[PDB]
Amino acid sequence: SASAVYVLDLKGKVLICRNYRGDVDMSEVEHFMPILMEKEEEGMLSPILAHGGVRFMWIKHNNLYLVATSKKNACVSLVFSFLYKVVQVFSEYFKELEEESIRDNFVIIYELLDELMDFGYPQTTDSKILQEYITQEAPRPPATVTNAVSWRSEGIKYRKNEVFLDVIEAVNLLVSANGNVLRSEIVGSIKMRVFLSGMPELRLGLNDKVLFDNTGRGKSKSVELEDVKFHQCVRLSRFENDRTISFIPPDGEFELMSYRLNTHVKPLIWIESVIEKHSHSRIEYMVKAKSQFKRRSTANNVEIHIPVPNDADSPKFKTTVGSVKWVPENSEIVWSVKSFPGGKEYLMRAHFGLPSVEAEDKEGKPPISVKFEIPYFTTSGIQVRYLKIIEKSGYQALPWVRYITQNGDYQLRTQ
Amino acid sequence: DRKGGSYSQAAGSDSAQS
Amino acid sequence: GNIFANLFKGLFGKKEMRILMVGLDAAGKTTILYKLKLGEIVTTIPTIGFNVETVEYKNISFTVWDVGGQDKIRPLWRHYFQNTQGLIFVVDSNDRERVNEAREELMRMLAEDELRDAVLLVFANKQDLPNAMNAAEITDKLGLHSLRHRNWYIQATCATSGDGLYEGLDWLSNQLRNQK
Amino acid sequence: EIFELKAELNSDKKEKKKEAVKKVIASMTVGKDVSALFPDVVNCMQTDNLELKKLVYLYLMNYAKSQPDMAIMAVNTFVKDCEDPNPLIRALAVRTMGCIRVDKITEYLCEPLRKCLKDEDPYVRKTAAVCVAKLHDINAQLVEDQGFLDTLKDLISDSNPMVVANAVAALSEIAESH
Ligand SMILES: Nc1nc2c(ncn2[C@@H]2O[C@H](COP(=O)(O)OP(=O)(O)OP(=O)(O)O)[C@@H](O)[C@H]2O)c(=O)[nH]1
Ligand SMILES: [Mg+2]
Repeated sequence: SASAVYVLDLKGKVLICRNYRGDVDMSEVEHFMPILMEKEEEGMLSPILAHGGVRFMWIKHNNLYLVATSKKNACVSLVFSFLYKVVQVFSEYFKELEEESIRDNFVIIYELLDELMDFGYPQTTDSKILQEYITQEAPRPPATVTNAVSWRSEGIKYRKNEVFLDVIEAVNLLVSANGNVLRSEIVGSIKMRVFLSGMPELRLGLNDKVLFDNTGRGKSKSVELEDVKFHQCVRLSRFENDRTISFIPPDGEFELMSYRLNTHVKPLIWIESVIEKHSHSRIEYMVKAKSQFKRRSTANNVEIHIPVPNDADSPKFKTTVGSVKWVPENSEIVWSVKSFPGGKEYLMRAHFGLPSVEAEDKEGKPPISVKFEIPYFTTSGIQVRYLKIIEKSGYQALPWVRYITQNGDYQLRTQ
Repeated sequence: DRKGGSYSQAAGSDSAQS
Repeated sequence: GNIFANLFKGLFGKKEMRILMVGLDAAGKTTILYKLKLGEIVTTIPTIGFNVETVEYKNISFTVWDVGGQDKIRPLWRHYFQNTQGLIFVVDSNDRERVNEAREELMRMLAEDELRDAVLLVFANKQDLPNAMNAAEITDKLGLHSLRHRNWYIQATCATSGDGLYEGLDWLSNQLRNQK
Repeated sequence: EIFELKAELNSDKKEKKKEAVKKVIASMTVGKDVSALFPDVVNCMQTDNLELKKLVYLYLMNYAKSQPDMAIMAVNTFVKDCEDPNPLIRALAVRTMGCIRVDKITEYLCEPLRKCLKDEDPYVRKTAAVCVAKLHDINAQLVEDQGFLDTLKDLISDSNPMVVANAVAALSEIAESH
């Protein structure tokens, strides 16, 4: 139940404001900046502020803070979801989210803001559907918004019927400084870019552990997805009844399902790093990277960030394979490797200087984060089985999909 | 070609389960 | 400079002109404006705001701005005085108790120093009941002969039939343009 | 500046009226007190172009509490636009009518809301569901006098599940203040 959705800037100027209820004075935004400054300088800054009886719940964008005032006990989660939908719409309409578009796209921004939410209740958020009634370059609204299917416009015709899938893996690892891994979760993400003719009803089928157990095939390699979050197109009743994944894909690239399950297997990359930090004299970086992944897979663009001293200078890198660059902006040793064959082992021996005078305040120990991205490798073992493309007109679809394995929260706690 | 693994064709349904 | 393009446009007509339509409420002004625009007897509620339309006839774009006669809308006629070339007064001969009020309103609106080039245009509306007067009794009662520097002309128009609107339009066109 | 903008907006060319509307919208966005020209933009409101009517409606909504007295010259326009065959224009008019925080304007807006309540267009029904709640927030007794609760209740018993969800949200908002 937001009161006024506004767009701020990095200096406190309200780039654009659009009140939906009028229950909050338009001059209350002037106190948001001083309140945020007071909160950030005392450690009490929060995305949801409070100006007397008025709360300012907002998120931080690339260059603007999407603040939305409210007064009653509105659903803060609803406000956050509306802000996220607005950010996604802005990203879909404008390729960049900066001040260069707020002062230049006011003609369409006001229309989008007016159409998106009325009286504090958003009603339309489909960027592909919204692109048919509000344009920056108007006919009656499409029947898709009034119709039940509000994510697939009817009458779409293409010369071919190509659906490209993207099974992107997310390897998140939380390795403590003692050498054990605490949080090792794998978050699957099936992102497809559908290009079909008509309103096809895709019937996705994978090698799910629950599906295999129900069929009676609970003995082969089946992914044990603890959490499966389907898109709005996926029918919840069909999935709940017998694990039937039936949904009409939209036109373009979108996130169909987002799997999330834990993993009890050894890490793909083992990072044995040591720190021979002499007191104000020098330091050594005995970093060893052991690839526990399969030797048949190659991790393209391996980037193991090694946080070196913030005041380190005159650095030297004695490594084995891969370029080693020290970035003073990020204050870390960027162990960049282009191609790392599975089972490979690269050894590096860093050595940098240190000022004689000690620092005034502590600097902390940022965790070492690898940036491995191994294509054509599914760690969870989930394999797509079938995709029932059904159309009333009748056509022969050509489904396609690729598996990409990358690093998620692949951090390693330092000593 | 494409970085992250070559795209592969998918089936239509579980042909082995009718 | 050369104005040959203006002469070429005038070879087929260039002047459009404008017009105003004010008067007391329930005076048949909306029905007349609709007949001039469309040509049908449309039923409309009293004009809370105003109506703006155009009339295409005799190569002149007769833009008409219908104005209601509400008490709260009576002082709102000053907004149309900016960039105004014409003025049409619709009389209501079927309301004797409102004739004095209509005359007072016309005199108050006729006492403005900005509307000097706007000629008078009195239209006798509601020409369907036997109680309606002629085209001389209304002029004598309103004292239209005492309007110095005002080109007024009385025309009887029947809302139900539509006769007399053409004569008033022709008179307005002859008053606006002074050519062949 | 202001005189030139008023002269441009009081012209007969649409190519200048659209630019004047855009400049007026940008000046208010830039933080300019443009409420002084509220009666001047009112004349250039009933236009066939849809890109200009939205800007006028937004200016009127943002310039409604500041000049409630000058706002009385827009009820007829809303009434005339609440019957256009295009659903987008009717929905915009319905949305702008409830956004005007004027006590002397919401009284006459009941007839268009009642007409649009049973509209076949789902977008119009969805807009009217939010408009009924917006009107009830301003005048609670006016909504009860107009008898909108009975109409709101039957909206849940209708098709167009988006309209049903909008009606449910409006009923929840009304009952929360009840
Ligand atoms: N019987 C009959 N009634 C007429 C005739 N002409 C006008 N009227 C009456 O005059 C009234 C005025 O109708 P409109 O023209 O729509 O409204 P208006 O004259 O602009 O008056 P306001 O809207 O209040 O400013 C109508 O309700 C009719 O009842 C006519 O030719 N015959
Ligand atoms: Mg009228």
